[PDB]
Amino acid sequence: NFRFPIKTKLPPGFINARILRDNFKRQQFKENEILVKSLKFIARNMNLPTKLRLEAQLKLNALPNYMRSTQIKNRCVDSGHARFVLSDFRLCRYQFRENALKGNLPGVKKGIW
Amino acid sequence: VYCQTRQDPIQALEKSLDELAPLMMTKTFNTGVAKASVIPVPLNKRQRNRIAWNWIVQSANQRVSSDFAVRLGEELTAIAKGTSSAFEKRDQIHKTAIAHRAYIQLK
Amino acid sequence: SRSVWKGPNIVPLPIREAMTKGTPIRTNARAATILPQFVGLKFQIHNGKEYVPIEISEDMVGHKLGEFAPTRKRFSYTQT
Amino acid sequence: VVHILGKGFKGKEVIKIALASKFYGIGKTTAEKICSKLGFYPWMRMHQLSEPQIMSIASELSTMTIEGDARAIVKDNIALKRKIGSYSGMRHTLHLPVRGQHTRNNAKTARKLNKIDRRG
RNA sequence: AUGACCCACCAAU
RNA sequence: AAACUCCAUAUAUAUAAUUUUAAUUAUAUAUAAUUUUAUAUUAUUUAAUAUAAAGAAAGGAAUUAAGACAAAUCAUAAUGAUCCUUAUAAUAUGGGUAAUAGACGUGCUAUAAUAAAAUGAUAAUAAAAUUAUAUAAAAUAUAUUUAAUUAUAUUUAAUUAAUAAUAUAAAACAUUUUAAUUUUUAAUAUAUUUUUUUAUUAUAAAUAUGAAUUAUAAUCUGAAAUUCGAUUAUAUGAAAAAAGAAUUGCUAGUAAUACGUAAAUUAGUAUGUUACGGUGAAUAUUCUAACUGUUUCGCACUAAUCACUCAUCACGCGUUGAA
Repeated sequence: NFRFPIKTKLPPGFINARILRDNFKRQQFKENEILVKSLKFIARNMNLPTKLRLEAQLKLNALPNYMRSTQIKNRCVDSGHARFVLSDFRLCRYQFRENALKGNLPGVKKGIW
Repeated sequence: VYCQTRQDPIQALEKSLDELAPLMMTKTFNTGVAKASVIPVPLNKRQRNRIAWNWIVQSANQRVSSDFAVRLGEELTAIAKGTSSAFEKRDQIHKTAIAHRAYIQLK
Repeated sequence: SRSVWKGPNIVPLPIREAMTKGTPIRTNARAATILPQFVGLKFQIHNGKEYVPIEISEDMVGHKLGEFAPTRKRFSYTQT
Repeated sequence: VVHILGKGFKGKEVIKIALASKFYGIGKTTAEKICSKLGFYPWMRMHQLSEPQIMSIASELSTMTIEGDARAIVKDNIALKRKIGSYSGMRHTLHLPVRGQHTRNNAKTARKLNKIDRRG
């Protein structure tokens, strides 16, 4: 059926296979984050019995990779680059310079000070 | 320094510097290398004392105290009495200038 | 998950059925404290390309499946 | 200062750490209160030790585990996993980063000491 | 583009 | 090029009800200097060197032209041409990028007294920066007996920022120590050095430096530290005696600093990157050498001296001589 296990809309603007993978994880984890938090609280509350806790720790290990944010890497929304990615503009060491110098980024120019 | 010999320490130090710092020297300019000539070089005030102070710190690393701050004073007191091997140092230098006086760039 | 609490690592495993015949269960996961509960069987461990067959020992306890399954091969020599 | 526990020490040498030095089974905190139980005024040197006192000193070290006696315990802990399938055992036996450090370059240290009976 | 090569340093009027 | 520009500096105006309090500030603006005035030597109609006198007067940054190196990038992106579409395209799990004989470059930490470590609660003293993909204060428990410090855990106060948090800046300063060092002590007495003196007996090259390193336990983050992270406690304590030929940065708030500080990238780790401030220098222009612009002379070179060019020898192959 859909390439990704669960059908997902496509990220507006620049689209990349690595971006699609990251975007897929973002969409899935966003919804699963609540469950991720629920079950982890379960496993970590000593105030409980070991078994209920274990059952949970285990399910987590079983939860699919997309159910994680550690797996989501900051990637330039415009150039699909995951290296030197400033998060203030969600860009990169180049698209920034480019956008900032060109003036695409308002109030962002050169540190002449 | 003052204590071991009760007279103005700064003045005594200045005198010691004046005594020790040679008034001139001899740099070794290249001039198409070959046989580089040795011509006496005049040494500025801060230039003169700089050499004198070294001959002293170098002589303060031969003392005993585990505090250079004051191994300096004793050397300084020693110099006052007239005991800093440096004097000879000066003498040789000057001598190496007496000769090599001829090479003087201009009168 | 290395701590007195949160001890230790539960990696879902066919140990149950394995505990019957003992079939070396291809536990490709290779990332779990050797379970101190069943502590005893035989299985192969994916060393990147091949799963090395090993069983359980009187040393293999906290030691994680991977610690027994070497990946990179040994170094060699210069040019001659 | 004398033949205390065989390999003794020297005078002027405050005992507290002196023990941490010569002795291998004891060091730092262990040596510190080791004097505390024997109650010797701190900052006290070896020369001042009243021989009879050393006697207590000796017994004290016998009580806990000192000398290469423990060298072996680790030697065995090493041989342990080593004897099992243990990356370490390879790293340790081959003389290579047992702490997974810079095998590629800075590894001479490992090669120098890391070995079956490491602590040599 | 044709296009695998480069070789010598000695001291003054 | 310079100049305008930005930071920064002097003053001046406006704003802040002086509880966002730092009014010693923060900005918005305006002026200011690429300093000027005067005399005296020199020179030749008026420049330089000294002197004074008026002002606060002083820096950094950004901007690096044309061209060339067919310099770097087809992995920021994008695109031509060419090559694959059941695989050179997409996904999951594990592995790898962390492998190590040797070699190089760059750092860090080092080798102890013109230097290192505890300690300093009327908290000596800062700027810059962060905090709705959060910082996380007081305490509270443990490591540990007091307490402090240090590291984790419990609960989240306040603050989404001139408000509260990271965060009491640290170095300097003071006192205490400190191997070798027999320069020590510790038992005596000795006494107008008392934290000290002196007489006597004793006190047999890696240390209390160095933390590479090795075990065990413990803690963070996250499903998950095993190849492979971080932290601490108890242990371990190699190498290292200022480092050959050789070579690197820096000319003033710069270098140096065992001076700390912050941010970005982090679920998580900086010996790196980018910024901030504290303390704060010597040395100098006179030689060669190298790179550049201005010029001389020469020039057989011109993808230009990393040019170009010459003869022998050695290889293979023509023609034409002697005999």
